Amino acid sequence: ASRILLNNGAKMPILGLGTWKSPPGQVTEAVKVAIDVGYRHIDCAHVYQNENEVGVAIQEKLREQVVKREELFIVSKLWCTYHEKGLVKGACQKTLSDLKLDYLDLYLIHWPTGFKPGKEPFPLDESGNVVPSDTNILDTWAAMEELVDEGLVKAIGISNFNHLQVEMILNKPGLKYKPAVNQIECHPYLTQEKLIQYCQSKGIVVTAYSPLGSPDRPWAKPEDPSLLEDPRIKAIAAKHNKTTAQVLIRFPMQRNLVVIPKSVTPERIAENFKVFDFELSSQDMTTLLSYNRNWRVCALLSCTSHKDYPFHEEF
Ligand SMILES: NC(=O)c1ccc[n+]([C@@H]2O[C@H](COP(=O)([O-])OP(=O)(O)OC[C@H]3O[C@@H](n4cnc5c(N)ncnc54)[C@H](OP(=O)(O)O)[C@@H]3O)[C@@H](O)[C@H]2O)c1
Ligand SMILES: O=C(O)Cc1nn(Cc2nc3cc(C(F)(F)F)ccc3s2)c(=O)c2ccccc12
Repeated sequence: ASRILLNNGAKMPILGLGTWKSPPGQVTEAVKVAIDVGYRHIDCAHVYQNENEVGVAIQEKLREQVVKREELFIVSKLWCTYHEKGLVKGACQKTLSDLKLDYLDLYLIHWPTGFKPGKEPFPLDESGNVVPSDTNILDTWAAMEELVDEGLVKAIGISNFNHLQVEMILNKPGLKYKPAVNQIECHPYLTQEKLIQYCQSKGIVVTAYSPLGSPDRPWAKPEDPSLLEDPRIKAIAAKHNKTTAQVLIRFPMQRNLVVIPKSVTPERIAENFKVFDFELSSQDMTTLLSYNRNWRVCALLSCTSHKDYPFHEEF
């Protein structure tokens, strides 16, 4: 099926469009093309500095009568510098304003780490370290809950949380809403078997980000592994007369994950959606899981001393 049931009763499309590193000069057209070829889920964030332009595209296609708001599933995330209770509603309302929406379908705590409040999204000290804020995960969760109760968002969730951090929330006395989603990096080099098992056993939906290995990530090194260029995956793709990207997108769908590949190239936006017409075999799946190397695209070294850094724990 094309959508997965969340803990709030709403249905979430399992295939969505990613928007990190989509420039404002091209993301409006990306989203318009996306909606035209069938995407209904768009993954956004204030830190991506392009929510206005995403909002332009959504607004235009509503006006064109291509889709209705109820048909769309729009996600954004609360950035690290806004974890203070008194800053959360404002941050959410900035996102809604920019996206020209009156609600979000899902709002995530982007990272478990709070950063020093201010205009700078990555506040560093003079020696390179991120400057933390004195906020904690549960106070931030409480403030996210408030957004549901005010109707600004229909569901809340988390992202880049390890299983101990998820459990902190689950075990919160007087919890109001359980997280609906944990969005994490996931691809054949970082297969996340244990955290996926944990989350699914708790009734939390997992979204896989960077499913193509984020080749456009700004800190890529020539020597890094390259998923789209892996000859082993290319051979699985050839067998199915599909591209490597289609295989990489289909792989998490068959693990009962949501997946959010990013592109601003119209041909690829279309190509990437054409993944509901074939199945990977049991052997394909096994083979792709075997490529795990615990290799993360997303893990800023300047944050490794933060008290809440998520990736010291095994999972
Ligand atoms: N929660 C978080 O912390 C977090 C972190 C990272 C990412 N995410 C979300 O997940 C999304 C996906 O991750 P990502 O942007 O890191 O990377 P990704 O989706 O793994 O890879 C995107 C890269 O692949 C290229 N690409 C797309 N389709 C292709 C195809 N069919 N053939 C060849 N190349 C193709 C894109 O190029 P073009 O765009 O130039 O076509 C871009 O360079 C993000 O955009 C964001 O929405 C969330
Ligand atoms: O955020 C995205 O969606 C993409 C993303 N990822 N990263 C790598 C990061 N690694 C982190 C690690 C922590 C940590 F929790 F681990 F401390 C906290 C925050 C971050 S940002 C970035 O540096 C970044 C910069 C601008 C826009 C998007 C991103």
